Amino acid sequence: DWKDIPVPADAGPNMKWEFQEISDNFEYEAPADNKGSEFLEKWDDFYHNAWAGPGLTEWKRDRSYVADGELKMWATRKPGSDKINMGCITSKTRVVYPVYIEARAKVMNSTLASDVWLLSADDTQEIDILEAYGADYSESAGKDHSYFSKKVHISHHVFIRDPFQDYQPKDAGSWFEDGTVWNKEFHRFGVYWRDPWHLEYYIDGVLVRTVSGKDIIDPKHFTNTTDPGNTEIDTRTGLNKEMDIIINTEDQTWRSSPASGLQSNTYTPTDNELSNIENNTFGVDWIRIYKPVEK
Amino acid sequence: VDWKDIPVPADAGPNMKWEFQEISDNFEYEAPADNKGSEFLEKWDDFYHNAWAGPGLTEWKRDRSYVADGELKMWATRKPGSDKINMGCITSKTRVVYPVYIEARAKVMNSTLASDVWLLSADDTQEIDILEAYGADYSESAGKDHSYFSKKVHISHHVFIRDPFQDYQPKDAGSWFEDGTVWNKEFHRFGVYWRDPWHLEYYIDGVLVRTVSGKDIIDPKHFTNTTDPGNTEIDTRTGLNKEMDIIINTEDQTWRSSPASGLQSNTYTPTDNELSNIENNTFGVDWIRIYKPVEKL
Ligand SMILES: [Mg+2]
Ligand code: NA
Ligand code: NA
Ligand code: NA
Ligand code: NA
Repeated sequence: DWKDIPVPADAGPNMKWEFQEISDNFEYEAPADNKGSEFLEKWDDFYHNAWAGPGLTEWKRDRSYVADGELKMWATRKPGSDKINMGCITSKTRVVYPVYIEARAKVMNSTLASDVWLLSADDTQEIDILEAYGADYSESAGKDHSYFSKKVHISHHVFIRDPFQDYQPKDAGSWFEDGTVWNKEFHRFGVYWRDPWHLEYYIDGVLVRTVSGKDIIDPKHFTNTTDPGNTEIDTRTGLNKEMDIIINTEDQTWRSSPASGLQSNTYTPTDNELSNIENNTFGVDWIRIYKPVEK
Repeated sequence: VDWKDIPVPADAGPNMKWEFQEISDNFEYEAPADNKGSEFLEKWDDFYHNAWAGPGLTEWKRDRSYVADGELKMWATRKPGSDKINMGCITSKTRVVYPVYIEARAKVMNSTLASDVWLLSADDTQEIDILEAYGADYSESAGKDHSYFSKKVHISHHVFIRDPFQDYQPKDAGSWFEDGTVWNKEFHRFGVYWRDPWHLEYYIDGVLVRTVSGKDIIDPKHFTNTTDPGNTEIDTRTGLNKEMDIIINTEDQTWRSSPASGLQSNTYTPTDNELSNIENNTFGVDWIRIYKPVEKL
């Protein structure tokens, strides 16, 4: 049972993990165009503002649904356009450290991103639990896509919005690779957001990455309460803000319009690829959230 | 025993060790009150962290601090033609931030004035009080025995909203440490491990006397929210995250020289007779040492 599975992070001395009721194993029916009350008590079937998404993405309420024990989400071409309509849902309740959040999900066999992530209300702080481009092959680029099919991006962002700036860790360990082709099975992707300066990523119950300390979380001081981006002044906040849980798929600009201009580095679904619906359906069996509490 | 050889009582953690910071000072130079000189001035400004001249009857003065005989020293005198009291205040020229252990060896004044070693953010919203103590045996202004306070060390922290003004600190009984010691008789060590924005440990003479940990005690009212301060339904609290100036001073505080009650029996501030004893109104700090935890190589 999903609640029998141990949480792999360490709750602390004389602490245990307490299941949060905002968790969801999607064992109800929620038709795409009429979600119903069970879905809507925990989830909104859009992004947390009216932005319809990055690159060719045009998020739609009716591109998410739940059936057969899973949250499901699929992609179709927007008629008369290059855009792709796609699913996006957001939690109605926010989460904050310390918290362990884990999704059992099956990365799409698609060049589109399959995402489970966290985002603060003011869009300045982000934790990416799963961001993965799972296709075996890409017709757009005309190449084997196993460079990406075997990788899971595990990361976090801090932003300045006024003029837009974006930081994330870029070291090699931010892309986890086993030999596992992620699209073949459901896997568990989790994060222990322990405090503003410490993140631990777990895949299938195993610690795969620790992101700890100021130098890697916010070296450019984008989280300064006073004068963001100024490293002479330290009023850094770290990842402190409560966050919405977001599950979506995305066409991202660096993929559909790559900086190089080359078709060979352009990874986005052709119409032929979109005609296979299962390949472009992201499935989440469950998402569970625990908080550490005193024994 | 050497100030740098004394073990730091806070635990650096697994695979960590304590690294002495050069902004520490054992005050083994001369710095005349009215002309401090270059050794003092590389580490310290001989005033508060802005131009504000202090609370209550306080009127801070550059020339009421000095260093001599191995000590930072600071004294109080009545302002000519006034009830106000001229007194010392210095602040560090470099700021500190968690994780950090900061400890002063200091002798609390035998005076109703506050003897203070504390930390304060540049924007005045966040404050950590390592030592705040009112050390007099007796108060001639109140006409009573002052041992209620002479045996207490206030160890605390504040978070503020500037507009409109709101002040939160922990008010439980443990925020005033008392073991029978009369703090004004000897130099003692007063330290804080500011470990992270939600965790403080207070050490006196190398012993853990108090731990202030968690959101419910550090900022239960959400004064450190980044958006909508004071709104407890929204959680963007930062805790004690902001880098801070080190401040060492004495103070006449308003709650003492003009108490809420309006009563002379609750009024604790020096008379002219008491100020005439210079030693009683001289705060001495032998040293202040600052360590940061670093990974062992
Ligand atoms: Mg004694
Ligand atoms: Na397991
Ligand atoms: Na399920
Ligand atoms: Na002295
Ligand atoms: Na000294």
